[PDB]
Amino acid sequence: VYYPKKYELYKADEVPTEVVETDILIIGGGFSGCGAAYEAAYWAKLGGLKVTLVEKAAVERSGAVAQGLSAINTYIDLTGRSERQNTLEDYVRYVTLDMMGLAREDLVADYARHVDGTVHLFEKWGLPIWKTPDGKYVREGQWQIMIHGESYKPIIAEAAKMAVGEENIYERVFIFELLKDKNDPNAVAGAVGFSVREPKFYVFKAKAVILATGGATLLFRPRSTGEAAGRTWYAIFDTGSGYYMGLKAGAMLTQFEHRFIPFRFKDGYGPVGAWFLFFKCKAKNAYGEEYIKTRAAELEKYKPYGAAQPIPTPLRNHQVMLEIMDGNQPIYMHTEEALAELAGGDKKKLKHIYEEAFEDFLDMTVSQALLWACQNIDPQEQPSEAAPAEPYIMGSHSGEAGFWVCGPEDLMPEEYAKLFPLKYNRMTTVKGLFAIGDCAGANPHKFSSGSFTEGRIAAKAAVRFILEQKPNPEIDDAVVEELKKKAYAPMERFMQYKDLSTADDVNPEYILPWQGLVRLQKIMDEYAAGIATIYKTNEKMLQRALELLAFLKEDLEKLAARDLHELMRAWELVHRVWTAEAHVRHMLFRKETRWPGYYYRTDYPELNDEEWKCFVCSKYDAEKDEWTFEKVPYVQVIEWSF
Amino acid sequence: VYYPKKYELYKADEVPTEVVETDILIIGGGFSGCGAAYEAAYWAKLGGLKVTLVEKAAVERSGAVAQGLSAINTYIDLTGRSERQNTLEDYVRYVTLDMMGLAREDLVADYARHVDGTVHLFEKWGLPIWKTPDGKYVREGQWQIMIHGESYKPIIAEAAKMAVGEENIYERVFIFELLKDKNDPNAVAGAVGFSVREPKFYVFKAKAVILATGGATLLFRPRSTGEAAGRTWYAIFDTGSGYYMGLKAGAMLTQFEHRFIPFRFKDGYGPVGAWFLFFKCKAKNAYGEEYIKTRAAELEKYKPYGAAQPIPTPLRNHQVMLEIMDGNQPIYMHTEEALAELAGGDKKKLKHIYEEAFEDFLDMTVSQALLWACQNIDPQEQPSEAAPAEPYIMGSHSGEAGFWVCGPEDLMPEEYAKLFPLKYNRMTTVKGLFAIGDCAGANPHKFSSGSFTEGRIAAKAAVRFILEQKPNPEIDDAVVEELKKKAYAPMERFMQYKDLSTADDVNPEYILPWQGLVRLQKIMDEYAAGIATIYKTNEKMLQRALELLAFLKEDLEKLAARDLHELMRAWELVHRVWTAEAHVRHMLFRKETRWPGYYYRTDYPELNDEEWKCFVCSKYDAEKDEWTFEKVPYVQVIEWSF
Amino acid sequence: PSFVNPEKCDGCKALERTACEYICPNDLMTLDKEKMKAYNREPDMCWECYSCVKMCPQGAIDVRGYVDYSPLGGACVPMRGTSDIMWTVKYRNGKVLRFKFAIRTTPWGSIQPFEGFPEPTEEALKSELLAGEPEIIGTSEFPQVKKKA
Amino acid sequence: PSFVNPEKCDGCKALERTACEYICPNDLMTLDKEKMKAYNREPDMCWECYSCVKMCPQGAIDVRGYVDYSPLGGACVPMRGTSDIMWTVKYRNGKVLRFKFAIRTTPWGSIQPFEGFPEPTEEALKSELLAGEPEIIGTSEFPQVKKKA
Ligand SMILES: Cc1cc2c(cc1C)N(S(=O)(=O)O)[C@@H]1C(=O)NC(=O)N=C1N2C[C@H](O)[C@H](O)[C@H](O)COP(=O)(O)OP(=O)(O)OC[C@H]1O[C@@H](n2cnc3c(N)ncnc32)[C@H](O)[C@@H]1O
Ligand SMILES: Cc1cc2c(cc1C)N(S(=O)(=O)O)[C@@H]1C(=O)NC(=O)N=C1N2C[C@H](O)[C@H](O)[C@H](O)COP(=O)(O)OP(=O)(O)OC[C@H]1O[C@@H](n2cnc3c(N)ncnc32)[C@H](O)[C@@H]1O
Ligand SMILES: Nc1ncnc2c1ncn2C1O[C@H](COP(=O)(O)O)[C@@H](O)[C@H]1O
Ligand SMILES: Nc1ncnc2c1ncn2[C@H]1O[C@H](COP(=O)(O)O)[C@@H](O)[C@H]1O
Ligand SMILES: Nc1ncnc2c1ncn2[C@H]1O[C@H](COP(=O)(O)O)[C@@H](O)[C@H]1O
Ligand code: SF4
Ligand code: SF4
Ligand code: SF4
Ligand code: SF4
Ligand code: NA
Repeated sequence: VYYPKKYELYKADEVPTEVVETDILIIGGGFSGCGAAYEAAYWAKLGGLKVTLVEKAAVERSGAVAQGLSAINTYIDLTGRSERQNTLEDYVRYVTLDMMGLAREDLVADYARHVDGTVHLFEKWGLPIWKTPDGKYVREGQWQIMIHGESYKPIIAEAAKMAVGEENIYERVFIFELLKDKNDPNAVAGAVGFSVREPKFYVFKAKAVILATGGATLLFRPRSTGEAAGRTWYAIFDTGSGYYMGLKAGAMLTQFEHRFIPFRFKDGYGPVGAWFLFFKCKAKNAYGEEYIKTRAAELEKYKPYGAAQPIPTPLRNHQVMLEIMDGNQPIYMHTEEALAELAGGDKKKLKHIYEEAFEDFLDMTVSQALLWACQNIDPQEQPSEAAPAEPYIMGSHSGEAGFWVCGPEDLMPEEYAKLFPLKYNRMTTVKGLFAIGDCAGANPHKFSSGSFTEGRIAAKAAVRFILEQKPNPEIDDAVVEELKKKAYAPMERFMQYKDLSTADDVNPEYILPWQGLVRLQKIMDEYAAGIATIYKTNEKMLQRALELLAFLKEDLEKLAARDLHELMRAWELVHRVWTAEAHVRHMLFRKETRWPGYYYRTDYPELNDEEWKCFVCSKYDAEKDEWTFEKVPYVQVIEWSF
Repeated sequence: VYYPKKYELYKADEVPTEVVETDILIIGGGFSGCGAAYEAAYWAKLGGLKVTLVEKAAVERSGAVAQGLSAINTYIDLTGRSERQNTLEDYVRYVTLDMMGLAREDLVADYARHVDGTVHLFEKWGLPIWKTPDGKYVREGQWQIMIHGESYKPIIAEAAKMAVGEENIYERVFIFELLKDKNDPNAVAGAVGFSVREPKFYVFKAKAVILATGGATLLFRPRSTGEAAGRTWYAIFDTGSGYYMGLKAGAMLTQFEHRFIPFRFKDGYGPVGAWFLFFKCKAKNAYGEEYIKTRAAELEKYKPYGAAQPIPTPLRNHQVMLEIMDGNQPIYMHTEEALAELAGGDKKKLKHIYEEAFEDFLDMTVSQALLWACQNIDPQEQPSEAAPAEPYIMGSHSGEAGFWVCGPEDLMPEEYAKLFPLKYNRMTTVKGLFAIGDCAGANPHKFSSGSFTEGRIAAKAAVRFILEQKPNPEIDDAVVEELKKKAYAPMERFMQYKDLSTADDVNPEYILPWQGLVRLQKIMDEYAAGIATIYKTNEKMLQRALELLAFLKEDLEKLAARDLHELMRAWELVHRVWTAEAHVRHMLFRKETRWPGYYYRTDYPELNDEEWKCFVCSKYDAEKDEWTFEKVPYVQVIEWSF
Repeated sequence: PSFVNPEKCDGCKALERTACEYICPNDLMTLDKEKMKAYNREPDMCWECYSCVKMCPQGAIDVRGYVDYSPLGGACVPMRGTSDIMWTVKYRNGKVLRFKFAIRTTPWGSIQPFEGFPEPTEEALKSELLAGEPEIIGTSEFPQVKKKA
Repeated sequence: PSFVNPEKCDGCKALERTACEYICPNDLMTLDKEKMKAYNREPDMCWECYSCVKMCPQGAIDVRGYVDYSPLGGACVPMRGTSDIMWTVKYRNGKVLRFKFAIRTTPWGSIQPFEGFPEPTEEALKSELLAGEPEIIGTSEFPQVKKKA
């Protein structure tokens, strides 16, 4: 709910337009975007190219890493700088198995061979990495390393600012739609946005555009609906902006049915990675049973995935769901037993690990430490409840939803290159349009280091694309004016119909952003495998979801906004609605249940490797308002075995 | 969420006290309360007794019947005025079996032998009852008759007003606590309240007090959490006030674990009674399966309950819960097939029943007709989705939660008289304190007619109590002053700590009513068998609920309010919190699952007629802050066999 | 929830009392002393009972379905009289339905609570009989119910 | 959600920018030109990331846990420096914990993005190598990965 203190209204025609001409436009200054800005600045010199970074908030703290992070989840370690060395083949195997068999191995292997360099740079720039007395990076699990990352974003932000220059970073500018080449229907030409600090419309003309807006949250109703509606596990700042603008432009999506359901400390959603992997904490149900033991047999039906090590995350969730359906909650993270075991009676050792335990929260999700404080929970004395949160759509974490992107020439097989007009690393099916971080699908487990790295990869590819293809996109001024009118339409609608009611938020001719968002969340929660149905859905529910989303989409044409802040909220809602539609259509198309634990198709309860071991890719044609789906069979690119 | 336009603050010491002396004080001007006012006015003349009715809103439309009702759910018909006559023994059997074997038959038979007279008066007063060409009341099912009841409450309000007199009706006065006899810790002496229209504190001194506040809603998170948080099936106006004040006074509660889960049209919560019983509508899952038939086997384990006709309400719910757990939604009410089959090809007949279908909603829950209009659902063409709503605590409908009350001398067995110091009909265990309608437990299926009737019964008993016992309790002025300070404490707290933050609703030293309610709803939803867990709970969850409710109760001492409206909201919250605590403690005490479909204790999944065929009665001792429970074995009072 | 049309609301300033403020069962309708026009002070606590809508003499109040599940465009408008009530249901798609139902068979304010009842007596006070019984029940004798042997 | 303490907030005296308004990742912190004091404009959209809290030069911002699940009384107070950050965690029961963690091993604003890197070339633009590679990876050569036979 939003109640503006005062109005801040503008009519499209009263708003000045600022035109910015650049070569490479990066939309989103989070981890992937900063990686793109950093790397782009390096290669751009070859052609004296201009690199521009646009961010809706402030790069110093914007995005998922605003609070910092307690670990870097992706560090292969090919030399032995950490407590544990790994191979690239083992990593690729790990990711494909976690995806229950479906991952673009060319893309995964590609960021994996580059990620360590990124991490080494982060340390060079000042990021304090946990080290053993011997000087080795402290491992959390097999693939992660612990860090003192409270200032993780500010440090990366500084690197990007130093690289591209502050004069090339536009902050507090919300991008809401892409612009296409009125010379070519399948080529990008820039994007449009508006400031959230003043009345100013932005028209960015560019030769290459890189989507780095992060994923999508708040599509589904959360487990807390009051103030805590704001306590989403994933970044509440990411609202599927890249997904919306890219799909509207005709860029194909992939694995959009693959959402991620995080199992975390209840309500506050504090991290469990360190507790499980580093502190060796056990999770037990209300009766003291360690369900990863009691539910192990139930994974036998998922051979060879169920017999993989580590066990696929969705299958871990599945074991949790079985416990929930049997009514064995609360589920507890026994931090008290973990700390006692690790300290071994050594009081000084206990004090040290106790500080580490709190840092794990204070460096990344303070709300969990605050929750403990408010509820008088001392981790050394009593356990904490844990639970799965509502679904989130992203491609950098454990979820792989995003755009179908091209891989490197040396790893991408012919099977995966067919839909790309131009073969440039991380480019979408739309020429000149790239996708990174959460926006790039089918290659998950990138996390902070991998997302920055993918941005680096796309940035070099963008410079290469520009110097090799030499594009010269022309924006359609007619479309731009149409978009400008659309941009401020909500404000004009508010002024035009507010007099129909004595209450600004109860009007028959319009809906405010928070009102449309509550509606979206209810629809997705109840029909798209949200918490309401313990992540279950079927053909009928999904079809009803499309009907309700259709009504909502039509009502978006009657959105109203009272100030710039709410105008941004209005467009963030629009972005989420289309992302939601894509998600529903993808879940409806795949007739199987490959990731039980993330979602269940009760009408197609089994995993089908005979007919569905393929990536589901889709394209939205705005002109015809039609969605087309295609199945791209998975092929093993890297050598490995279960 | 509440955002007052401006402040309306008062300190207790600056608010004038108005003392009202009366003989019989009726708290709540709803159906049961109006029945008490009506009947009390008749007998009061015998002793020139004064009768006072206090209502927080306006009697003309206050309570559950604000929109009107489409039927009178309880009409026995002992002479043939309707399409179907019934016997009292058959009715008592029907209620006991629907309650899965547990009902105070002395109380049920008692209101049943009186209810028809009430219905006849309703018609005499102007209530239009549907009639056949032959002049018989049109039956809905076996016990209900259809009515054109849009003005049902206004008509009953007029009758009560004509009886007691307008000068004896206090409106817009919220009663928040009872007063007890200074010289007898188990006798009532009056009550305290405050106006919500002006700064005025009320002190009612009475010889007999009748609790008629309706049940409790919004204790649990609803299926809609935004604006629709206000769309509860049951009266959102009833917040468990009677339960709170009575339990605080030490009056014993009974069957408080027996909540009611209504199966209704989805989201709007329109009625299904007429559709099932009158229109012969079928309910089917997403695959056209009539689950009342496909899930018939699952009821065989319940003996003899599963073979009863009609099937007990909770078991009907159980069948649809099984469908929901299997993921077979949407669940549909096939109104289209019902109307087609009833009309039989006769277009004129179709038009008639079509109008009747819409009246069913427009006379009782307009929101459902509005939902149909907004979603373009024409009941003659497409079906409507249905679903069980969240739990409600009340004793007038299909739930029997309420106070343990005394029955009539000629029907109540000695087994049920043990806990009553004085044996007056409908008197609680606290002398001089009566409970009716939703407030009287263990005698459900009263509905509109039955609640008005129970009020009449208690009213006559109250006059008899006063004339026979000549009660003369004395209020404790010291307690009254302490209660006056507490009454306005929220306003004083707001004024005292508001300067800690630049935002009125984000303060570290207080919670506003809507904030405490969101918290209560989340606790109950997640741990007390709410919608979140498909109505399942266990000992561990219930124990955690008590821990969280303890934190909330402590924080109630830090409630803040910005105006009289919110001050009422503050006390409505206090009332709900204690009601919720009582509900949780009762569910924790009963180690069985007697009403699957209403709630399931996963740790005690079976119905236990060997050790739990008893009423669960509790008492809260405010001075010791202790709860005590006891089992009162059910005994069959009326002659009937399965 | 309910909302007030500024063009039709006159703050009941030509009446002895504010109708909507007086009738609302949840105390939501109040007057903005500034505009001298009513408004719903807490819409998420609105039960959509339509009491305010029916009692507004200016027909200035309407209901806009809860945003959580209501697409825009639908409306139910009542015109309540003395013996019946008329309803117009307007669908989002433009369809319009009209209904009319009876609401009362006697004049308003005509109830004589104890019409025909004998005076109460001390003896009667000790029985199980309520006012008007046993005859208002339709039987000459008080209904009997068989107690289990 | 975050909230501003009026007694400590000076609406950011004469500095060039309002710290809280500048840093908030969700555009929640703003100034009330009237009071010249900041406030969270939409608390139910607050992620409780503590960015505003850490950047307020007056320490006028604190966080009060979401009311949905937070009993009153708890608080986490940061004091962020240049090389480390201190935290004080106060429990509802009075318990007080103090921690201090490193946040950076180099001076702020000292990053040289391509320090020691060779200049880019048109030839290098066609390879798979990123800036600084393969040197920054630490391996003896660009990492090779076995392709599926
Ligand atoms: C939210 C969250 C995330 C993680 C974790 C805990 C929590 C609580 N923990 S663990 O415990 O889970 O394990 C991690 C951990 O310890 N270690 C690790 O490496 N990664 C973890 N992640 C994952 C990483 O943080 C993640 O992979 C990367 O940040 C993804 O990067 P990117 O895809 O670039 O998203 P971003 O959020 O950083 O940035 C997006 C930017 O776009 C902006 N933006 C969005 N829409 C826009 C628009 N329309 N116009 C202009 N700008 C517009 C955003 O404002 C932001 O700046
Ligand atoms: C909400 C609802 C209820 C029903 C139904 C549909 C819907 C949508 N439909 S069907 O679907 O089931 O079918 C019914 C139907 O068709 N036929 C029928 O006979 N009964 C139905 N009920 C049930 C009856 O309405 C119910 O049994 C009776 O109204 C219960 O009477 P009572 O227990 O007296 O509750 P009330 O709500 O009428 O009145 C309570 C009063 O107390 C006031 N109050 C509350 N606390 C207060 C405070 N602290 N101090 C001062 N006054 C304070 C209230 O303002 C109200 O005036
Ligand atoms: N399927 C059913 N069979 C028998 N009685 C029902 C059924 N559904 C509802 N009733 C009921 O009829 C009345 C109106 O139902 P409802 O509106 O659902 O509250 C109540 O008296 C219930 O006992
Ligand atoms: N039980 C587990 N086994 C292997 N990896 C895990 C486990 N739990 C979490 N991880 C993960 O460790 C990281 C941080 O965990 P989380 O906070 O759960 O996101 C991610 O890289 C996950 O792959
Ligand atoms: N989401 C999850 N829910 C419950 N347990 C998990 C989850 N992710 C991982 N685990 C497991 O993490 C650890 C992996 O155990 P193991 O394979 O024995 O090394 C155990 O501590 C489990 O609790
Ligand atoms: S009853 Fe109607 S005219 Fe009167 S104040 Fe209310 S809305 Fe305005
Ligand atoms: S619709 Fe009913 S609950 Fe809503 S404001 Fe009007 S009278 Fe009040
Ligand atoms: S940064 Fe601090 S001092 Fe400055 S405006 Fe914000 S709260 Fe006030
Ligand atoms: S805690 Fe974070 S999200 Fe909340 S107001 Fe402060 S900076 Fe913004
Ligand atoms: Na029935």
